[PDB]
Amino acid sequence: VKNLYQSEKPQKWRVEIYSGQKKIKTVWQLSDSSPIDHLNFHKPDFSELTLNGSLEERIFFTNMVTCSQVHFK
Amino acid sequence: CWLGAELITTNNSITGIVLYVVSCKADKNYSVNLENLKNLHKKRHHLSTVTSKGFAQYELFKSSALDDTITASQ
Amino acid sequence: MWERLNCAAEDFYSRLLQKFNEEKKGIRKDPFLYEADVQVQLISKGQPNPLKNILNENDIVFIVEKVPLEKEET
Amino acid sequence: WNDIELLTNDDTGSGYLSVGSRKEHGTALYQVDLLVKISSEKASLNPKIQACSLSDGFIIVADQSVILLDSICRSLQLHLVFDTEVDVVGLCQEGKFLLVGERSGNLHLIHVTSKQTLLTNAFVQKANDENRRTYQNLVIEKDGSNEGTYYMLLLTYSGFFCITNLQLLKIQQAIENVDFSTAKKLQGQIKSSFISTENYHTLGCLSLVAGDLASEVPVIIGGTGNCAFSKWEPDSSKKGMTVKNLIDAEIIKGAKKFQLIDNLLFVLDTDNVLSLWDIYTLTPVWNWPSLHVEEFLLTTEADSPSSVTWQGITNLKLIALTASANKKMKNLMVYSLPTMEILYSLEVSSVSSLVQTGISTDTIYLLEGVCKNDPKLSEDSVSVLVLRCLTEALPENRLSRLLHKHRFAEAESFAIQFGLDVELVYKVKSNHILEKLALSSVDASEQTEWQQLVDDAKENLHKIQDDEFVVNYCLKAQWITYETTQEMLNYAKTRLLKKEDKTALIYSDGLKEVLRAHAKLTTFYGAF
Amino acid sequence: LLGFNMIPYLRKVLKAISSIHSLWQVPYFSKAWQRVIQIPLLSASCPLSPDQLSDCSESLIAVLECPVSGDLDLIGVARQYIQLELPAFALACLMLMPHSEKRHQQIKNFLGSCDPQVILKQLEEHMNTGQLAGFSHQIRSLILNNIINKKEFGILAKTKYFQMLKMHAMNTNNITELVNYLANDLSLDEASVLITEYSKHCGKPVPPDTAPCEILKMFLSGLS
Repeated sequence: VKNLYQSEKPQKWRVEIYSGQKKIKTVWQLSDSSPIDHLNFHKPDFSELTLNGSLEERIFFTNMVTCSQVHFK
Repeated sequence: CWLGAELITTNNSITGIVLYVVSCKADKNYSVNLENLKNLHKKRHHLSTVTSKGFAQYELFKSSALDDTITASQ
Repeated sequence: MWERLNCAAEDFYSRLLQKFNEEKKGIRKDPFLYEADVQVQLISKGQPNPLKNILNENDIVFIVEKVPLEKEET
Repeated sequence: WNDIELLTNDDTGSGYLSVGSRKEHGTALYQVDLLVKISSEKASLNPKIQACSLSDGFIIVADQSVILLDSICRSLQLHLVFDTEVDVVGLCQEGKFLLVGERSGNLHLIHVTSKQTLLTNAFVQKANDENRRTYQNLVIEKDGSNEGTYYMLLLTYSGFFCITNLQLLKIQQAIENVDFSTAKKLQGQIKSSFISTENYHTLGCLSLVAGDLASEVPVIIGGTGNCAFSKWEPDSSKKGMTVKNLIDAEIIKGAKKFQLIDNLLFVLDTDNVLSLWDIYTLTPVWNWPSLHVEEFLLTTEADSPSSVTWQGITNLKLIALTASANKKMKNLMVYSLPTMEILYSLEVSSVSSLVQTGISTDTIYLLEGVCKNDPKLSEDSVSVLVLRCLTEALPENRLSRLLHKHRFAEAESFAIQFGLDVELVYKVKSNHILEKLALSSVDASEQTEWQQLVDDAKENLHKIQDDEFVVNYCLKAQWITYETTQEMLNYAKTRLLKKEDKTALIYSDGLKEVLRAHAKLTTFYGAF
Repeated sequence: LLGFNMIPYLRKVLKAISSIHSLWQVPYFSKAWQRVIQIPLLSASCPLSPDQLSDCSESLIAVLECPVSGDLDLIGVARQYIQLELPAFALACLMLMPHSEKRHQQIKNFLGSCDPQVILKQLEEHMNTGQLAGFSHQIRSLILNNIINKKEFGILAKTKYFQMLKMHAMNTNNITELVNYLANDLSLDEASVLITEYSKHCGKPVPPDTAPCEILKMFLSGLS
C-alpha cells in the first residue's frame, strides 16, 4: 500500500521526541484539520472572498505538546 | 488548549509529575528544525538522550453521502 | 487559602478514586459533577478519547470539561 | 556613613560588634566573618540600606553615601556622598563605571578610577515622591549582538527603560587614549527606549528579572494592578519588546523580588511567600506558604549554568530571611531545597538585608545593622553597618556545592586538604562521563568525541578501587557500539574473575548480572 | 560421572543444572563442559554418519546451552570440527566467543581458506534443521558480509547463492561494492535490475523503461 500514501497528504503528521519512558515528551504535530474538539481557530470567511477558479485558502493547524517535569521527593 | 498532569511512577511510587502544556497554532506556514526541537527537549527537562518517533494518518476512504452526516455510524 | 486548596485537592483525589473504583467494578457512569461548571469523565477504551487527536499514548485518562450548557427557556 | 574600616579574615576572631539576645541553633560548620565596618557620626533611626555584590565590585547604598569596594571587600575604591538618596546601583565595564540613580530621577555615569561624573541625564523629569524610591531595579547585561556594548533594563514606577548602544568599552578607551570629545559623542549616541507598563501595571512595577532561554529574552516583571506578571520578549521584526504571557492578579497580586537561577523562577509574592515556578510556561511547580520569607538569597559555588541541570535538586542552599514572632528580630535560615531542612539559623537585627549577589559569587554576604551599646539609643536605630560573610570553612558543606556544580577539579583539592574521600569524586565523575558517553550516537563525525571519553572513563575506573562499583558502572554504562560493549563486558568479567581466585569464589551480584548480560550479549547481536 | 565415562548422562545433568546461578561457579562446571563437548568430536571422523552428525549438533547445542561458554576453548573445538571437515560448525563455535578482536582475526583467517559455497550448503542441509535454524542465518550473514567486504563476489557468482548474495546486499545496505562489481566486471543488466530492486525496496522507485547505464548513473548520483 506504498502507492496509496505517496499520493495522499497526511491528515496528521506527528513527531514525538522523548527520552526513555514516554511520560516526558515533546510533540510537534501538523494537521490539515482542527485537532481540537473544544475550540475552533478562525478560518477565513469564504463569503465575498475567493469564489472563482482560484483555489480556496487553507490554514494548517500546528500544535506543540510540551510539558514541565516536577520532581516529587 | 489542554493542560495535562501525568505522574512519574517508579516502582509504583510517585517520584514526580509531568505537567503537560498543549498549545495549538493556526498558520499557513509550517517549518521547524528537528535539531531545535531535540535541543528544547534536552534543555527543558534536562534529559540526556532523544529519540524521535514518527506518526502519520493517511485517510484512505471516507463514506460519502448526499446529505450532511448526522448518523454516528460511518 | 489554606482549606480551600488542601481540602479541595483531597476531595478531588477522593472523587477520582471513587471514579476508578466504579470503573474497575464494571459500572460506567456519566461524568460526575465535581463542581457546578466542571465535570470529569474517566475515558477508557470503550469511550471516545479526544486526546488521541494529539496523543495516541493516552487511553485511560480523566478529561475535565465544562458542563454542556443547555439553551434557556422563556 | 563615612567612617570606613576594612578588616580581613584575621580580624574576625578578635572582636565583634553585635546586638545581644541572639540565639544560634545549628552545626558549627558555618563561620560568620566581619569584613567591612562602617560607623557614622549620626545614628540613623531607620536607614534605607542596600548592598549588591557583583563580579565588578561591592556596592553599599546608605541613605545618601555610596561605598564602592572591591569584590574581596578589603580596599576602598570609591566613596560618593550625594544630596539625593540613591535608589538603584550597578557596575559595568570591570567596575570602572558607576551608574548612580538618584531619587529625583537623575542617572549619573561616573568614572570610578577618576571620581569624575562623566555624564548626568534626567531620564525622568517627574519625581513622584521624595520618601519612596522612584527607580526599582537596575539590571545591566552584556549584548550578544554587539561587541563591547551593554543593554540595560531600568525598572521605574511607570514602566521600564531599555537602554542599548551602551558602547562603554569605547568610552573607556577614549578615557585612556585621551580624547573626551569622542567620549561625549559616544555618550550622546546611547539609545534609550521607554516601554510603558501603565496599561498592565497600574500600581507600579515592583520587581524585574531578565534571562535568555529558548532562544529568547524572557523579561518577567512582577507588579501590582490589573496584571501581576508581565512577560516581555523582544520582537524580532521590530525595535522593542512585546508581551508574551500575562498572569492576572487573582491568586498572586504581584511579585516583590525575583531570582532566576536556571529554568526556575523563584517568585516571592506580595504576601512574603516564596514559590517555585517553571519559566517556560509559568506553571505552579511548588509553593512555600509556611515560611514568611521577607527576602530570600540563593548562593552556590557556580561553575557553569548547565551544571545544575545534571545533578538533581540539591543545587541551591536557600538563605531565607524569615520574620519570626519577634517584632525586633529577623531570623536567617539556611534550607535545603526543597525539603526545607534547617541547616543554619542566625538571629539578625531588624535592619538587615541580604546582599543582592549574582550567579558568580561563592560566599554569602549580609548587611547587618549593629547599634552601639547605649540605653539612650533604640535597637532600631543603626549606628554601625557590618558586612557579615557566611563561609562554610568546615568540609561537607562547601563540598555539597562542589559535587553538584561539576567542580571535580576543585573538589579533589578540597578533599585532599581536609583528608576527605577523593574516590567519591571519581565515582560522581564516572556517572557524569557515563552520561557524556550517552551524549553521542552512531554518527560519521562524532567518532572521536565518544572515543576520548572512553579513555577518560577507563582512567576513572582504574582510579576507583571499589570492584562492585566498577562492575555496576560497566553493567549500567550506555555504549553506542557493539565492539566496545563486548570489550568492556569482557573486562568487567575478567575483573570479577581475578578477585575470586583468592577468596574461594565469593558469590556476588556483579558476576550474576555480568553472566546474564553476556547471555544477552550474543543474543542482541544475532537478533537485531 | 565423567570418571565412569557417562558423557551423555553428564551432558544431560549439566543441561538440567544450567539454570541455577550457584552451580554455574562450580570449579568442574566449565571443566565438565569442555570434555563433554570434545569427546564425541574426537571419537568422530569422516565420513560423518547420521549419529555422528547428530552428536556434533549436540556438542554445538551444549556450547549454546552453556552460559559460561566464553570460558571454553572455542578455537580448539573449531579445529576439531575442521578435522571433521565441518567449516560451518567450526565457524559456529568461532562466532560465539566473547572476545571481539580475536574472533574477527580468526574468522578472517578461517573464511579465507574454506570455500564459502560448501559452508553455505552445509548450513542449508543441516544447520537449518533442529534448534540451529536461527543461528545458521546469522552465520550466513557473517559469511556474506565478509564476501562483500573481500570483493569475492565471483566465488558465489557461478552458483545459486549470488542472487542470495544480492538480497543480503538489500538488508545490510552493503550494495555499493556489489553494484560496482556488477557494473564493471560483469554485465550491466544484473546491476540495473539490482539497483531497480534496491530503489523499489527503499521507497524511491526508479521509473521503468530506463537504460541500464542511466540507472547506474542515478545510483552513483544517489550515493553522494
